[PDB]
Amino acid sequence: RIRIRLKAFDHRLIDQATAEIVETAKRTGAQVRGPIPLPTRKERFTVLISPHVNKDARDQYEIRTHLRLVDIVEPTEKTVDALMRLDLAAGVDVQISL
Amino acid sequence: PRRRVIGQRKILPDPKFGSELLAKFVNILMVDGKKSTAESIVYSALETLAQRSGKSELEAFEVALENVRPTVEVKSRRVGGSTYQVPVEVRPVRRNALAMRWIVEAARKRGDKSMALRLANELSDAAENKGTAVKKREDVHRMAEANKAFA
Amino acid sequence: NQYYGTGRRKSSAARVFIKPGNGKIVINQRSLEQYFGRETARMVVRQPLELVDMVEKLDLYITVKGGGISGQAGAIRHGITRALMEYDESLRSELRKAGFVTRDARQVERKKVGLRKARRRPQFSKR
Amino acid sequence: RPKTLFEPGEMVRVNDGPFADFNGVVEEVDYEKSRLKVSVSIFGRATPVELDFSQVEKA
Amino acid sequence: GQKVHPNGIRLGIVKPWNSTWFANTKEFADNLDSDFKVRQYLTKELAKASVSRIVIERPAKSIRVTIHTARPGIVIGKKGEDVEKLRKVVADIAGVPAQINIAEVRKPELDAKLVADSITSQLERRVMFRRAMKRAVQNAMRLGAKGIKVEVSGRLGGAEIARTEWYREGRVPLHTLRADIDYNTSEAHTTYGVIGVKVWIFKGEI
Amino acid sequence: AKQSMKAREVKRVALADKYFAKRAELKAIISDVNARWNAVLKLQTLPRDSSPSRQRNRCRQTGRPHGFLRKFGLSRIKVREAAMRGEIPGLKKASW
Amino acid sequence: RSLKKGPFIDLHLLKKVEKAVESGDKKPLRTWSRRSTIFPNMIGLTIAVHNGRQHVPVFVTDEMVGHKLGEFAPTRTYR
RNA sequence: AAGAACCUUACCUGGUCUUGACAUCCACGGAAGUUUUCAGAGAUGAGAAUGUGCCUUCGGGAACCGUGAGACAGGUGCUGCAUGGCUGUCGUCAGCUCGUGUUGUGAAAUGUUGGGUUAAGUCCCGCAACGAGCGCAACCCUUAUCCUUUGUUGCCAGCGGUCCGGCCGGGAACUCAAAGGAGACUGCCAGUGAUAAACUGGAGGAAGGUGGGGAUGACGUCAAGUCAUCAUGGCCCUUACGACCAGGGCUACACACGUGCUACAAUGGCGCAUACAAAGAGAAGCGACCUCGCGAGAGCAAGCGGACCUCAUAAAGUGCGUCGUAGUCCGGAUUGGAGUCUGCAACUCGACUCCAUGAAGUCGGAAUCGCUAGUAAUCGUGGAUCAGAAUGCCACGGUGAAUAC
Repeated sequence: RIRIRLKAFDHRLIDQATAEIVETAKRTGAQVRGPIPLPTRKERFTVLISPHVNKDARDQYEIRTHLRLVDIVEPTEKTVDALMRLDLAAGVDVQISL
Repeated sequence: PRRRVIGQRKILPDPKFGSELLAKFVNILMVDGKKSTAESIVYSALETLAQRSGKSELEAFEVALENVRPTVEVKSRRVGGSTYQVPVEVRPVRRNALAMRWIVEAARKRGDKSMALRLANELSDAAENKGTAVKKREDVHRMAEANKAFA
Repeated sequence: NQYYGTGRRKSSAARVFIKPGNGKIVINQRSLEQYFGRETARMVVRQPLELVDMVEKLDLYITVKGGGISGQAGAIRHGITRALMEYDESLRSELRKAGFVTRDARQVERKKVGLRKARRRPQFSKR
Repeated sequence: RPKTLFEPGEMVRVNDGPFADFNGVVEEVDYEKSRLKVSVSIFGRATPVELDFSQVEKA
Repeated sequence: GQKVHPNGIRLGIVKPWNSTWFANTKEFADNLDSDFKVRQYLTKELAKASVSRIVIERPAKSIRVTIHTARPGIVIGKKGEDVEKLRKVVADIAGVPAQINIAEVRKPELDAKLVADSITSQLERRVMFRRAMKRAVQNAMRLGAKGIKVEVSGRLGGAEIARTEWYREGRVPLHTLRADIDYNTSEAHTTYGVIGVKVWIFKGEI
Repeated sequence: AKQSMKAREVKRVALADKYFAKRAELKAIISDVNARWNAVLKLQTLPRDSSPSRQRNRCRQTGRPHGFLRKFGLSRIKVREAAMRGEIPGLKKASW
Repeated sequence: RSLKKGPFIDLHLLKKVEKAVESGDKKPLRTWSRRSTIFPNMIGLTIAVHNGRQHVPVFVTDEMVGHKLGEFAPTRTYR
């Protein structure tokens, strides 16, 4: 029911963000399912490398925007007032769908 | 190569008749990566030749390759101006390989309307020692014999 | 109960579920000869099973997606070899000699900057 | 809950979501599907949460 | 330009990135503007204070600026007298609440940007570059990190031709990805023109 | 820097909302007929220079009209300058 | 090529056509614009189309049915 | 230059401005703002309107607007033989140096090489050299295999119940998806070699001698390119090499050259039916569905800032019917007539659609290029730039070789 959706820039930041999201709801008492993988988006950027003469040389960069879905099964009174506000994850864009 | 000898990628038998030589035949005859269209024309030409000639499907390409199968090849020994054609006994892989390259090039050269007709005509004319591939085989043997400075 | 094997060929993905029964093969809720068994890749799926002679022993329910005719049949080929553990391992030891137990490492090489494709280089001037 | 009719840019309170005992502002309203797009400024960043009309009250 | 640039590959695997803030791509440009518009300002204001490393993260409703420097005292001031006017204008240019934290770091010579600005300040005061470079590498290797080199280039020695000059103490494995290497650049200016300074410091490995 | 191109572009940004973006839709409905009438002439009196078609995308810092990238709001050498020095979040090298 | 629902005549040039209904035929008018369409209500004008270096005096006739003023202005030069 | 109809645009023909189009500071008065009229191609000059808000110790701020004056600002002006920074290139070929010791009066020499070995200055043996540093492998990413954790917007094997739709209980097994591990380290045996390093074959394993691919290019070289991305010394302009506006040029044509695309065909042309993708992008967006037009497209009009919704129907392939070696139902140039979309506006100089016209071209002289296996070849999809405009650039997959004596 509480369809939490996380969006981060690093693989070792979002699994750790959803680790407390699973522990601070499972321990206090509720029904919780595990994290759904939700495929990572890879955005590529290819730009010319040399400033004034550049015919066939280019530099290639990319960003991997990771995603996660917790999807809390039952919205009990224990998890509603304890889940968020404690992770300090400033680099994770959380989104919640009911 | 320079560092070590390298043999070309080995193949498996064909899916229809189970022969490793027909697999090489359809692979050489293939154009643009379309193996299906290539084997379709090869099987069609083989079937029409086996029906028209009246011989078995095995001898329909075995005797045709046999008449274009060389027994000597040319070595570039540099005697005649940095290139020459000294004759030596052809190895079996090269023996069947040169035969397939010649009969395929002859099928490409033939002026018939359909590739199935160009192939069934070269396959027919080859076995009776009259085809274009037979002319190619019976020209290199003469040039090799004429340039037999060594053996 | 069930004997499972995944299998992949460069773009494709299959689930080969081997259940006891008749010798027919169900692929994508359709028969084998109908989909592509009368055209290209007709007997490549039969090469692992030809060695053990399982003609009417096991039915295969297969769901495959991705790639093309050859890619789907290759995913079915590697799925059957992975799913060949149904009985004792004395039969896959001879299937290894055939070369189908080995997963093919033949996969496409990426395009590179300055090149039209994987290795093709642009034409150089004569002078 | 009272005050069923909402308007954009008005503060509300979260009651059935994970942000209980806190307030927030609704950035966008969808009267057709009756769903509120509310953001909670936690950790210095926006947090889009979906809320229903009857479940929450206007501040 | 054949030499490898370390800061584009070290911050991805072994070191943490200098910009960890997540934002939406659809409004990234304006945010990037507000991000860069104070990094130029902090570079100007902390030129007398000799800044060593800054890490700024913008969650889009507040901005957390973390600063390392030789002396936090001149920047903060007596109880907050100086830092409040900096936080005020940073909060006005970005439009969001600024959190500025200056961390105490002992021996700031192990950072590239500090030594870089130090040599640049010694190139505007017209003193000899060779002695300044030697002391800048000598009293950084003996006090800490296992390797350091400084490659200056451009109108050196008052000559009318381009040249390069460099000292290298210890070892700098620049092509080793696991090596923790700090690298920054600094451009001095004199009557002869702009002088380019590059400093690499290798502390350790993961 | 070439102050001319920057001055013209900044002027067109404000003037492309002062006149355009509100009466342009009226031109789209009336002149390109949707359901000739004489109300079309009154909608062709908009400024020729202030048109969004004249506006060329330029870099935020130097105003370079070539090599620009809309997403990052900079040019390829400016994206490369920030990307190499680790100022763009998560812009790692592509090595697949 | 031309506008779909009607011939686009320039605003200032339309003002010149309205003053030409009252003033009739006159001397060549050196205007700078070239983006005007010809129609039966435009025949008889003696305007001078701009062509960069000079202004070519064009006399409008029936044969210019769908052409614009810019199709009679020599801008480039031949050898 | 990752987008020249105006703009872009720097260049040109005309109309203009001089403390200025941008910035600091001084004085004076005016809220800012939203209105239209005449003239001109516009830049713009010349009038007629409305308003006087927040708020100050009423010195009426803080915002902005107009005028005047000097200091000045401005320049994609010159010089990459005065420079910073960035980049091509030799070349990812295995090279390049520092401490002592020793030799020669000394520049220098040894180390940095003789024998095996590797892609490697990689390792060992030998040994007046002993050690160390940059570089290479090496730590990074993907792919190839398995386990654990994980099941919605994804999936339906063991089960059944119905719209015969994964759609719904359920399973979360698993296609797929993504974090953490394990696995390949000359390790196991035999032979060879010097008993050393190492090599060949076989077993195990999904894969044996850096498994396959990518990133990463040493000390240095060409006074190599960029004063035009930006910064900057010197020099020059300053009622003008500065700034605004309309139009034009950047697209011309007796020519030569480079990089590309389409052809010369029965291996294919036309028409019908039909099977299977991957990688991405998307809010002034992608634009379903419905209706109108043969059509390009227009009006009406859901979903979603994204495994949900869209672009998007994958194409070659495969069945038949047609045409049979012709300048042809091969291939489409050029030209006329009539429209659509974007945009003040298709005007020299745009895209696409309909009708008509059907050049050259019969696989191309001397010569020359790319490729060692998922490669060459061939066929489609997406992205950047983009008001609207690619045969170029970048990226992804289908089928899939030939040949190494």
